[PDB]
Amino acid sequence: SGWTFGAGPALQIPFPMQMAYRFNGIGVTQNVLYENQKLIANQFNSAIG
Amino acid sequence: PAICHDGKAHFPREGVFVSNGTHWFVTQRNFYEPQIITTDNTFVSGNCDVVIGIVNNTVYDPLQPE
Ligand SMILES: *[C@@H]1O[C@H](CO)[C@@H](O[C@@H]2O[C@H](CO)[C@@H](O)[C@H](O)[C@H]2NC(C)=O)[C@H](O)[C@H]1NC(C)=O
Ligand SMILES: *[C@@H]1O[C@H](CO)[C@@H](O)[C@H](O)[C@H]1NC(C)=O
Ligand SMILES: *[C@@H]1O[C@H](CO)[C@@H](O)[C@H](O)[C@H]1NC(C)=O
Repeated sequence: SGWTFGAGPALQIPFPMQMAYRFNGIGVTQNVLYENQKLIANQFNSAIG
Repeated sequence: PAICHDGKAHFPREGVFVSNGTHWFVTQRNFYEPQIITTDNTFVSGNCDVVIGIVNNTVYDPLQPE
């Protein structure tokens, strides 16, 4: 649900969209994630591993 | 995540893409305030071959009719 459950009722949202908006929060547009999603997913998985 | 008007991706400027199941709208994050998807409300980035989940739809040209 992203951060929506920290304010009121929990609102569903696909994780790629949530991550794109977390990028948009730091000043990088949505297109970066939607064009490198495989790379971000692999990097995050490797970091968690 | 994006719209593919003519073989070319389209991303929301500030909002999300939603739909009634027949028509596609661009709206805010906290309210369902639908607006017709126009080129002034979306920015082009990509070539409609890397984004996953992208739907075709159409956008509205505000200059072609006149
Ligand atoms: C990433 O997810 C995959 C599955 O979605 C995990 O794959 C299995 O993980 C278990 C748990 O260690 C292993 O016993 C299996 O051998 C894995 N199968 C394959 C085909 O890899 C994978 O472990 C996840 N990544 C991490 C770092 O846990
Ligand atoms: C969704 O919006 C469209 C706008 O063109 C409207 O015609 C339709 O009745 C609405 N609802 C559904 C279920 O499509
Ligand atoms: C969008 O239209 C093109 C042109 O016919 C087609 O090749 C493509 O498969 C369509 N995309 C989707 C998601 O239907």
